[PDB]
Amino acid sequence: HIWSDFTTRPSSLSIQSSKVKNYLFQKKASLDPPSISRRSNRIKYSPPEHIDEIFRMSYDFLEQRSSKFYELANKTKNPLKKDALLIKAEINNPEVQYNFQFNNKLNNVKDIIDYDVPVYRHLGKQHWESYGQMLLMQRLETLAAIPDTLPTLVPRAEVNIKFPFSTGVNKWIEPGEFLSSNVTSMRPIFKIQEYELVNVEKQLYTVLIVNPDVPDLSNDSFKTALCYGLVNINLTYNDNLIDPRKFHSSNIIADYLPPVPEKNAGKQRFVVWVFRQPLIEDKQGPNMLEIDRKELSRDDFDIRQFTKKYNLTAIGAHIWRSEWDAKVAAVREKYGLPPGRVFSRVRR
Amino acid sequence: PKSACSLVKPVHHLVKIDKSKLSPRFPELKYDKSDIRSPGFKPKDTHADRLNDHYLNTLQSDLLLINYSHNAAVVKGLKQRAWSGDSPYHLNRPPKNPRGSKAQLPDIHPIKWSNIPGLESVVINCFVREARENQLLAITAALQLQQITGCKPHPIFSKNDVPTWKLRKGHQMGAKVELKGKEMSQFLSTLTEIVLPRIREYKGISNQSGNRFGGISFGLTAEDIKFFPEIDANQDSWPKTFGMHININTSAQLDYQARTLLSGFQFPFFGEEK
Amino acid sequence: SLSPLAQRVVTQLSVMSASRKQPKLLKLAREDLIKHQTIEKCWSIYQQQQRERRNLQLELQYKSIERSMNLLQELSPRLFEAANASEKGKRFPMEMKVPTDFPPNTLWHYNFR
Amino acid sequence: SRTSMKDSAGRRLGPKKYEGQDVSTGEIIMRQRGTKFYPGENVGIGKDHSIFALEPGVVRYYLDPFHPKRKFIGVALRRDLKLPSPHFEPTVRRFGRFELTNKRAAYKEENSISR
Amino acid sequence: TRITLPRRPAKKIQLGKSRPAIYHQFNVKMELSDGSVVIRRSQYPKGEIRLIQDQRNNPLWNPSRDDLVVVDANSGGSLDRFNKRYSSLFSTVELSEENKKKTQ
Amino acid sequence: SKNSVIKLLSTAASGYSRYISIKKGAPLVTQVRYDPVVKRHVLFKEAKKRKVAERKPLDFLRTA
RNA sequence: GAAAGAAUUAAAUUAAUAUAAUGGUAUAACUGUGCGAUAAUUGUAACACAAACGAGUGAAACAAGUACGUAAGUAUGGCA
RNA sequence: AUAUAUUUUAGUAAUAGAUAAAAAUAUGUACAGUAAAAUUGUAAGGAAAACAAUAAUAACUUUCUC
Ligand SMILES: [Mg+2]
Ligand SMILES: [Mg+2]
Ligand SMILES: [Mg+2]
Ligand SMILES: [Mg+2]
Ligand SMILES: [Mg+2]
Ligand SMILES: [Mg+2]
Repeated sequence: HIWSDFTTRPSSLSIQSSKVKNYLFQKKASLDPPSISRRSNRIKYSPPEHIDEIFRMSYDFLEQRSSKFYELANKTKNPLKKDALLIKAEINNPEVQYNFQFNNKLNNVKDIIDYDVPVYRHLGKQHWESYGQMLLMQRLETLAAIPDTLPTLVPRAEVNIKFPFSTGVNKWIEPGEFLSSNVTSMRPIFKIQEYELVNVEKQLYTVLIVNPDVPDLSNDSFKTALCYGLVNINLTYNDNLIDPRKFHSSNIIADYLPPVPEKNAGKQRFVVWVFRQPLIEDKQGPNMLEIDRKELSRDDFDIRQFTKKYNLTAIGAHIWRSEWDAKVAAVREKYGLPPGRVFSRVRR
Repeated sequence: PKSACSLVKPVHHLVKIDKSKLSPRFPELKYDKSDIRSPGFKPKDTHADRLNDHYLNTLQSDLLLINYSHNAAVVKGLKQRAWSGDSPYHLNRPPKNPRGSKAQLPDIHPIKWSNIPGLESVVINCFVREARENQLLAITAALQLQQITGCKPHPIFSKNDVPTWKLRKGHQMGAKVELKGKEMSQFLSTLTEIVLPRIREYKGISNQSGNRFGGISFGLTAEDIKFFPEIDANQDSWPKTFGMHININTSAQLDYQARTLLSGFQFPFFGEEK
Repeated sequence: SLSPLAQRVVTQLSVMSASRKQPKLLKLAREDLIKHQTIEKCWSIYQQQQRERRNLQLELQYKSIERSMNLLQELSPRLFEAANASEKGKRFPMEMKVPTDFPPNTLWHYNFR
Repeated sequence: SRTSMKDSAGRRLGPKKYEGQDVSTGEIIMRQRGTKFYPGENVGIGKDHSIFALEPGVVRYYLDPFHPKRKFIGVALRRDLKLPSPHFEPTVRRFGRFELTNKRAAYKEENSISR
Repeated sequence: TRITLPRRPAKKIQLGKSRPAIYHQFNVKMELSDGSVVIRRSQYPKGEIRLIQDQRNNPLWNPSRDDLVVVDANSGGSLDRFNKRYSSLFSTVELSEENKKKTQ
Repeated sequence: SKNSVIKLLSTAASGYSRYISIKKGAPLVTQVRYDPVVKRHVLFKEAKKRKVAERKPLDFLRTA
């Protein structure tokens, strides 16, 4: 009975509600489902017949298998194999499945879904790959964010963004969404959830928001501008919400300037890229890097050259879109930017 | 429409996109048909299956031993021939047809522990030619199939226009059904145990029957269909009954292996084999 | 206005149809859904183990066949050719019947021919 | 008898704009029955499968590895650009518009909005 | 000249709402000629049935057995009356009396 | 010959109309299209009264 | 060693295309399906092809409104 | 088990699959798939009715197992 043990197993591998635990592990069909709040509906409900003893036997079978997996995990040495065996051991646990399926996975509570645990990390990876990653890749491809900015993307982390300071309402921005100048006036906050084995004590991350659509009349084309940039940021599996609480001015290589499109200048795309820095060995402590701020262009940016020079690998991305409206002038005045240009209605 | 020009734009990533997951529409079709949350859910394993258990317990080993051939090798089938490059006109010339056939034929691998023959499906064909004048006989035939087998019948509709037979096109001439697993096991068991023994003069199945790559077909008449339990129980509701063809599709690489397998399932054979 | 044959076939196709015969959709609580998921995972794993045990037994049997064939080939070619002779026309005995779920009156027959 | 002297005048099909030639928006590059030449980039295709440039540039005939057994006609935004452009390289785009330096024009455009 | 019953407007069964077909069946017991019994699924409301002629009493399926009696339906037709009508002659005397004809 | 002409008139009392052909016995035509006078999509019905063919209503709530 | 996926390769446009013949079409333009029946709408149409004229053909872009789509977008009748 | 008042069931009707080359909606959009001949068989069935079978798995995943 290893699943009943919690000496070394994290406490999150159990259903924190006594009622639901007792109902799920009940001996006779005398209790009632806590999910059904109204008694009336509880009396109406009728569970499938002959379901608790088959459940007990299936539990015993799966638990024996998990015990064997734990036995082999306690002896494996390679961290990757250790993590894989832990996942295989706890994947089939009804309590883990309950917790993940029916509790929040984005604003997770450490005592229900702990991303320090391999099984929860793996289930979260699967959930993200099911819906979130596909939508992200579709939006990037269709809006042409990949080739314009960076050659490709192999998603390995979930990136969510929000604009809490601007207005006061709470909303995670859907990728490719159109946002008002008022909405995107102040600053974005990020949430970078990692699902792979990464050394939290050594790894550092950078985040760059760029706009590859700012018009350039010298050659009658577009160019890229570095809207926002942070370097030397450390995350954790359960504490990975980047905000002005979790970084200093030394991490800021380019303070945030808002989306300020020009009239008839087209729909501009603001793309967020998250990179992880190199991970040098034989050295203690995070490997911080200094950005050449007298070389950083900030208005004629070259992201491919930047990442090549600093040996960065992208692991996540996001995107939103902006276009002119009435509040752009107010934002320009508030940020001390020159009055906006006005371009023709026809593309000739 | 400005144009009719299909063209798929290339992508810049290796992530496979399935739009059925990005569309909020059809929430209940996102579940697999095996998922208890799917309205298409139907319990599969409700009871043990005598025929399958017998085949797994006894016939697999015997068939392996019987079909063993020492140091055997794959026999490649008739494939499309290639033009020798002795003439420039052969550069982009499509390949030639197989020597004796207009269609390519499969290769035959030696029987090994992983590819022992076994039953994969059964299909029953009921084409009531007299339904050309009466469309209700098709419904009766479908009910006959449903009662005999227990699966949902599927209608058969005329496709060709033959005047001599007075067969038009687009009319319902009968019904078909495909059986797998326990249901086909039951159908074959009841056939062998009840119906075939009750035929007047039954010697078995012809040894020169079946498509040359595994699969045995044989027919039954109306009087033969009358022997099934459901029809005999309520003769009153069966003034007329229809015959049907029965096609047993197996995993056999060749026909004689399938014949041995069916003989194991107790299907007699009488004719001289090819 | 319909014929009695029409009524008979309409009844037959009523037996066909699903109208006014299916029960309500099966809606299960979250806890029972999890229970069912565990049941199915257990059964799937179990059937996979059974299948693999059978496959391993057949692998071992085939290895035995080939080892025996090699030995017999090198020991006596006559017996090896007799063994390797094909059984293309082989059929199973007609009383090697599929097991039933309750035995017959005469369990075994002690006389033949 | 019944004399056979009925025929239709030759449809003036064929390439109407040759490789290396400079083209403007809307100009017809090819007239064809069906798609013997598919459209590449910076070019569109009409009802009768007429290829026409969507941007000013230079006409190039080429073949694309992504679409074997398919000829393509497209428009390069500069002479010095090979048209089967690298896949993982940012797309070349033409802004096209011009800034309204005139105060009155800028005012009108600023105050013009949709219905 | 053909007879068909009219088609009514088919009810639309939406995508995802299409359920499977589970016809009502009974766990019926089926007795063969011998004492053996097989459980099967049947749609007829008859939980029990026995067979008089079946696999277990057919020469083709039963070659090894020496003796095998055959039988048909009872209380139907004029079967067995060709014997019930003649009681004076009864079963080996006839076999002996059928020795030869002595005709040429 | 086999096809006749019809004047569809807009529902908004603006006087706008558009003309279309139709078969001799086709069901009465009505269609939503742009009405420049009111600057929106509005309904267009027949102007005159036409001899339309009679088609049986469908057996929908089961009869007899 | 074995299952279930994802699919890849060869071949195929000979079937099918509302209708002749030709060109095109599997990446489908062919076929099935859910919404829908909407773009088989409105005011300017550059520029080309073709061209004696008169006519004909493709169509970018601006503006008004619709239907479908998660989105990208598609639709100003029908593969030509 | 009888008697009545009220109510419920029975109008008994095909697709149960995003169906896919039997017949039916010839214009829009979104999702998805691949035909045809020929060969081998199969109650009536034959040249010709309807069903079934007919190219290759090296590489990549998840699972089970030695
Ligand atoms: Mg001509
Ligand atoms: Mg057409
Ligand atoms: Mg053609
Ligand atoms: Mg000219
Ligand atoms: Mg002119
Ligand atoms: Mg079309």
